[PDB]
Formats: sequence, structure tokens, C-alpha cells
Amino acid sequence: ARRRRAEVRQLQPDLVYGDVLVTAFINKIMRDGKKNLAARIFYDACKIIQEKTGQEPLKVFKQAVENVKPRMEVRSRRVGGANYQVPMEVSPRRQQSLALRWLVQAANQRPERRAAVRIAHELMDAAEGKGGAVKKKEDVERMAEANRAYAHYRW
Amino acid sequence: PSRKAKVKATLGEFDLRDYRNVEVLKRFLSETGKILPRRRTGLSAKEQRILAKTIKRARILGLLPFTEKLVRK
Amino acid sequence: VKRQVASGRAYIHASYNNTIVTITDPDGNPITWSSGGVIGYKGSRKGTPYAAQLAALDAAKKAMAYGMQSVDVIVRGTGAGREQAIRALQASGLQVKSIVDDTPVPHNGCRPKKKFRKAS
Amino acid sequence: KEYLTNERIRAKQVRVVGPDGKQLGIMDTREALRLAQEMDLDLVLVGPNADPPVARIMDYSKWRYEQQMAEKEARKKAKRTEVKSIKFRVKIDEHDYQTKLGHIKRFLQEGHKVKVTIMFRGREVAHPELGERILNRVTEDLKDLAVVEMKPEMLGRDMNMLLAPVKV
RNA sequence: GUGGGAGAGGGUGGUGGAAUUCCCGGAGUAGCGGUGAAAUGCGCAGAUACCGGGAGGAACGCCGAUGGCGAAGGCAGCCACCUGGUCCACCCGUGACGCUGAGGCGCGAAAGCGUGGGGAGCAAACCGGAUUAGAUACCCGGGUAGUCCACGCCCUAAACGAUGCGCGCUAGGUCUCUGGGUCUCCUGGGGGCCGAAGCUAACGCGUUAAGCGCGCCGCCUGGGGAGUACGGCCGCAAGGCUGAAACUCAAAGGAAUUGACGGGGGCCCGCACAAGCGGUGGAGCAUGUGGUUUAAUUCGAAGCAACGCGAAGAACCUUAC
RNA sequence: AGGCAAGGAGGUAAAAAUGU
Ligand SMILES: [Mg+2]
Ligand SMILES: [Mg+2]
Ligand SMILES: [Mg+2]
Ligand SMILES: [Mg+2]
Ligand SMILES: [Mg+2]
Ligand SMILES: [Mg+2]
Ligand SMILES: [Mg+2]
Ligand SMILES: [Mg+2]
Ligand SMILES: [Mg+2]
Ligand SMILES: [Mg+2]
Ligand SMILES: [Mg+2]
Ligand SMILES: [Mg+2]
Ligand SMILES: [Mg+2]
Ligand SMILES: [Mg+2]
Ligand SMILES: [Mg+2]
Ligand SMILES: [Mg+2]
Ligand SMILES: [Mg+2]
Ligand SMILES: [Mg+2]
Ligand SMILES: [Mg+2]
Ligand SMILES: [Mg+2]
Ligand SMILES: [Mg+2]
Ligand SMILES: [Mg+2]
Ligand SMILES: [Mg+2]
Ligand SMILES: [Mg+2]
Ligand SMILES: [Mg+2]
Ligand SMILES: [Mg+2]
Ligand SMILES: [Mg+2]
Repeated sequence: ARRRRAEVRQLQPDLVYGDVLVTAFINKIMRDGKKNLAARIFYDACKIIQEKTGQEPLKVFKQAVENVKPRMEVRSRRVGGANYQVPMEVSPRRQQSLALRWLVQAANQRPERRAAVRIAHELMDAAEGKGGAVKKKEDVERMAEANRAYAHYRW
Repeated sequence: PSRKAKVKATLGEFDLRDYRNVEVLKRFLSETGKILPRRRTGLSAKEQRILAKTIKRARILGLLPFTEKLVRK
Repeated sequence: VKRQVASGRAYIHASYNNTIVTITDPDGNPITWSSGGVIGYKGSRKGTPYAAQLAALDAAKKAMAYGMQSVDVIVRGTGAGREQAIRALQASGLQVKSIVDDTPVPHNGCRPKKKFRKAS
Repeated sequence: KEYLTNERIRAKQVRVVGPDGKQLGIMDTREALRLAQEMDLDLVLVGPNADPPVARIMDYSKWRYEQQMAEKEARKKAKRTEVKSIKFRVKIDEHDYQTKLGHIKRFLQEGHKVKVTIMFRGREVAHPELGERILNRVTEDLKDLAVVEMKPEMLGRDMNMLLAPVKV
């Protein structure tokens, strides 16, 4: 936290597709350390995707993720007149993580009864370009531009 | 720490008590109309003082500029 | 009624409180001017670099709507937006002939306000 | 708040309003623009919510300025007078008390509502007897300039009253 | 004395630009200004920003120095004039004419005051706006006296090198300015920096000594009372000089040392914050505590480091009430 | 071109009375 750069965990890759991104998403989904339950949820979502917008559900998921990956976000920094929301660029891995988080939030903000279903729907929405996660991303982008003044307070 | 030239040796032998001679004195101003400091001109203290006085005289008469628009930037 | 020229002068007044860019004719008759508060930015941002840049861009755009093309950048006052403003102008496609400083420094003229003393 | 002016307007037919109140009816937007140019003014879409949008030939900038002025007036008429607070203590000597009273009076004169809290700290049990007495005394002193807006209300390590000017 | 300099030395007469501000002309428009943020403030009766001209005061950027001059206070555009100090070389003249200097006369920053102007900026007071518990303050917007000049008075200062003046001596190195020389090196005279001896409570000073000496002057004699009263003097006034004691404390004080500290500086660090997940605060209950109640609700634990703690087992016992 | 600095700027620095 102070001493070193503190490396990223190389997540043990997936089984159904062999993708680390997939694993990451599963992890994000999972609460209370119940991976199997979440992994199952993810696979249900995938199945739903396959059923509906008849495409390879991994690819769709990836597309969705890409759609919600931000480039600019507003870090809170104090420069005198209390704190300023200060727009800065977001690092790749970090950005990905953020996107995943947002996606998960969107999924578990959605109306319908069951999570797997919700997740699938969210993914579809992201792929399309609309809905929760994407909206969040848009908001964040706006915040970055509506504060672009302060940009020069690069950390 | 700036090692290029010095307006003492750069110029030939001249009279810096001569303020009519101005093409010899525009050597000692900046890109601004500013008297170059010691480490720019490379004259002795007395000499420098004399030069400054001459420059001022020239300016008063209107031969060397008092202030200038700084080009390029 | 517009007058048109294609050439001219871009006076950038960069204060710390605000940057104001007046674009004007090759003689110096104000064509179109822009400021911090002009482009919405009212407050501290008014004289922030980004704000200055924005103002400059606006001014350039306005000039272009008078067929103005080739400008002569004159920069007065050191402020946050003087460089940024210049950059913006350069970007705008407006042919910046020369960037020339004209900071109105007193030749030890009359006394500043208390803030600008202390450093005397 | 703000509208579409001349070139900003993309809608084809618009209802043209004059500098004072000249009803020109539903004209083309282009025609309106031309008219504005002739007048050396600008047509600004004043009612985009109306039958083929209502648009006034005006000096838009002037109108904006006027609006701003009005806003300023509204906020300057919002009364700059507010709450001044004067924390007293339990063991406050006489001179200091009088100074505080003077301050309060000044505030009242200015036009201000006065939060006249008594700070407590240590024992904070005998507090109302002495603190309350002090408050009462203060009120008595300001019988003529201050009407008691409130009545002593102990929250934290303190008890606050508010005071109001006698006559407005 | 002869010859020669260096200089923001002093006065006087001029004058040259930048800038500000204002007026006027233009062109142009919705803000400008300001700030840590703001707000008053000025702005379509057209401001700001821009060019053209004029008015006017005041200061003199760059050179600029760690520099120079002056006895200090001080003194900076440039020119001219008057004039002061000063240094050097020549050793030419006088031949002890020297040094100091109580009183005295003169000078003496700034603020101040008086009369006359002048007034651009600035700016005490003052009026606004904020900030704040308050704000008579910092921060901003204005604004008078003042600041500028003329003449008159005031005389103080951290008028400080906190180092009275002079002369002699007692290592050097060094940068410097400014003279002289048979001149990449000597010799004078200033201004700094580091150091021999020495000194010094130490800090430091150290050929510009705070060293060694000598001469003369000033002054001190614990702190506070107090630069006060009282007297005297000076001043138009403010006030200055001169200058106590009664009392009162066991100190007041210097230099440094070790710490502690800092809304000093650097280098670090910790789940410190941040990035993240989860809770606490909200419910109910469980527990412990405060409080209050009570015959008693034993007793202890108190920010972190007390509060599911002593208690790893209160129905009786335990239990101390 | 990068080096290392010399020097000018411009941004940070601006917010703190309560016991036993
Ligand atoms: Mg002579
Ligand atoms: Mg005008
Ligand atoms: Mg002789
Ligand atoms: Mg003889
Ligand atoms: Mg005497
Ligand atoms: Mg005076
Ligand atoms: Mg002012
Ligand atoms: Mg006030
Ligand atoms: Mg106030
Ligand atoms: Mg003020
Ligand atoms: Mg006077
Ligand atoms: Mg005096
Ligand atoms: Mg001194
Ligand atoms: Mg002095
Ligand atoms: Mg003394
Ligand atoms: Mg004497
Ligand atoms: Mg001297
Ligand atoms: Mg010497
Ligand atoms: Mg020794
Ligand atoms: Mg020494
Ligand atoms: Mg020496
Ligand atoms: Mg001694
Ligand atoms: Mg006195
Ligand atoms: Mg007397
Ligand atoms: Mg001490
Ligand atoms: Mg955290
Ligand atoms: Mg604990």
C-alpha cells in the first residue's frame, strides 16, 4: 500500500470457456464466498443469452463488458475550497474491474425475480448499448467532462 | 548552466561610451528591450555599468527600445 | 451587419481570475470576444486553464463565422490560461501567424495593492 | 430558462412576436430570421411549448441581461440578515457579560436573529439555575430591542435561545 | 600640492518611456471583477477585453550584484549644472598643525502636524461584503487623511554591525568592488565569506577582531514598577529629551544542551487514508456501562489502552450487597 | 535529442474554544 505496487492476482481461469474475465465476473457476482452458486448463476445467464439473442454467450458478455468500460472517472481531491471532483483517466485492469462491478450492480438492480435471468438481461442490455451499467458509465463520463476544468490536478 | 556565447568576445573592439553607435548596442539587449545581465554580456563591472548608462541614453534619445514584444514564445 | 477580413489579431488577456480572448482586426478593432463567464463557466473555473482554452476556441469559431482565418496572437498577463488558450487557438485551424507577448509590466510604475506588495 | 435563437431554431413554421408586442402570426422561420436581421435584432423561440412555436424578435442578449438583473434583485431582496450566535458561559464576569450584551444589541440593530446559547462544560447539573438565571437577565436587559423568539432549549453541552428584533 | 579616477553622495533646472487611472474617439457585447470558495462591487445609460489620441500624478522595470556612495538618517530613469565627501599614484610642500570630544550648533527614515498647492495609484480611519462563536482582523470591494511637491515644525526607530571614534600591532586562504604598477603577479583603499593565535558564558568574533594595547567620550549597576510620575526644558499639538522613588518578586536574563512540541522542512512507514468487500449507526433481541431507581440494584474497569471487562457459567452457594 | 542545472513563471500552502 505504501512500500510496493502490490500485484494483481492471476485468477485461476474458467472451465466452461477457459476465460479469466469470466472467472472475474463470477467472483463479482458471488457474495458470501459461495462460488458454485454464483458460477451456476453465470452459466444460467449464459444459457438464457444463448436462448434469446442467439449468439455465443461468452462473446456477448465480453461485448457488454467492453461497452461499460470507462476511460475517465472523477477522483475526489481537495485543493482548497473543500474537496473537488477531479477527472482522470482510468487504468486498464482497474477500468475492467469497475465495469464488472457496475454490471453486477445493474443486474441486481433490475426488476425481474431471479438473479441469473437478471444477469443475462443486463448483459444483453450492455451489448445493445442501453440499460443500467451503460447508464452508470455514461453518468461517470459526464461527471468527467462536467469537471474537465479540474483535469490539470493530475495526481 | 548555459555555455553558448558572451557578447563581450562575440563583438569586436568597440566603444561602449558611444551611444550613437546602436547596431553595436542592440547586441546587449534581450529579445525584449532589456539590458542583458553580467552573465550574458560578460563585461567587467565598471564596463557593464558604463554600457548600461549608454543604453539608457540611447533609449532616451530613441535608438534602442525600452521594451519589446517577445516573439515566438 | 458583418464586415469580414480573413486576417487579424487575437488578444489574450490572461488574469488569474479569468481569461478573456478578444479577437480583432489587423489594426485592432474588436471583432468577437470570449471570456470565462461567456462560455458559462462562472466562478473559480472562469480563470482555470481549461476554461481559458474553451473561451479561445469559442472566439476562434466566432472569427471563422466572419471568414477570419489568419490571426496574430498577442498574449497579455500571465495566468493559468495563457498557454492553454494559445494551444486552443493553434488547434482551431486558425492560422496563428505569431505568438507575441505584451505583458503590461510597469517600468517601476505606481504602487500595487497590498496583495502585490510583500513580494514588494 | 434559455431558448433557440435564429439559426438554433430548426422547426419550419414559427409564430412571430415583436419588439414590444407585435403579433405577426405563424410565419416561416427563415422569414422571421430575415425580419430580425432587418431590425438588427434576433428571433428567439420564447414559447417552444406553443402552437407553431412562439418566437420573439428581440435583442436576446439584452433580455438575458435583464433576466440576470432581476435574479440579482431577487437575491439581494432575500434579506442578508440571519443568525448571529453568542455563546455565553456559566462563570462569566460582569464586564465581559456587558460586552456580549453590547454585541447582541449591535446585531439586533443590524437586523439579526440572535442564538444566545450558554456554553456548559463541567458539572452541567446546577446549570439551569445559574445558566437559566443568566439567560433571564440577558432577556431583561434587552426588553426594548429584543423580543424572545424562543425559550431556552438544552441540546448538547449547552442551552440555546434565539432572540428577535422588537420592531421591524 | 600635482596628476588621475569611482560612485543610487547632496541640491537645482530640465526631461523619457512603460504602467496605472481618467476623459474623449472608435470598434465590439454580457459580463467583468474578485476568491481558498464566495459575496457585495461596477456593467446594454454598453462595462470588461482591443486600438487611436489627450489629461494627469507618481514611481523609476531591465542593468542590479552577495555591488557603489554617504557620518548616519539614507540614496537608483537619463541629462545638465552647482557642490560634498573619498581613494590612488607622485613623495613635492607644511612641520605634530594630532586624537577625542561634556556642553553647543548642524543633520536625522517613517509616521505625525501647520500653511499653500497637487492628487494617478495606493491607502490608515471609515463604509460595504464575506469568514467566524464573535471579527472592531486577516480575505475581498470601495474610501478619507496621508502618501507627492513647496516652505515651516517635529525628532523618534530594531536611526542595528543591536559592535562609540581614532591610532598601533598580531597567520593565511578566499570572492568581490575600486585605484596604482616593470600587470598570467604585486601594492593601496573599501565590501563579504571561511579560518591561525588570542578571545568569548557560549554563540561566535577573528587585519573591517568582539584579539592584544593606548587615548578620549557615552553608558550600565537585578527584574517589574517605567521610559512612568514629579520637576525642568523643547515643540503649535501629538509628543520628545531629561528621569526617579515608594513598593514588589527571587528572580528577570543570555548562550547553548537534552527533550517535548509545531496548523516548520525532508525521508520513510502502518489497513492510516485512498481502491475494495463487508458491517456499526437505523429494527428487535443478547449482553456490558452511564444514569436513575432501590433495602440493596456489591465492588473494581474511563479516551485510544473502560464499556460480551475482572466473571472460563450470579436461581441457592457463588456474593463481596 | 536526452542529460544536469541555471533562471522566469504557473498550481499546492489558506480551515482547530468545551473535561476527571
Ligand atoms: Mg586633485
Ligand atoms: Mg470608450
Ligand atoms: Mg616631503
Ligand atoms: Mg622643514
Ligand atoms: Mg553632543
Ligand atoms: Mg513624511
Ligand atoms: Mg483601492
Ligand atoms: Mg467589516
Ligand atoms: Mg460583516
Ligand atoms: Mg481594504
Ligand atoms: Mg502635509
Ligand atoms: Mg524626521
Ligand atoms: Mg541591520
Ligand atoms: Mg539601519
Ligand atoms: Mg541603540
Ligand atoms: Mg560622535
Ligand atoms: Mg562605505
Ligand atoms: Mg580587503
Ligand atoms: Mg583557536
Ligand atoms: Mg569568521
Ligand atoms: Mg582577509
Ligand atoms: Mg566581549
Ligand atoms: Mg517614547
Ligand atoms: Mg511634564
Ligand atoms: Mg534562550
Ligand atoms: Mg478506506
Ligand atoms: Mg477497549
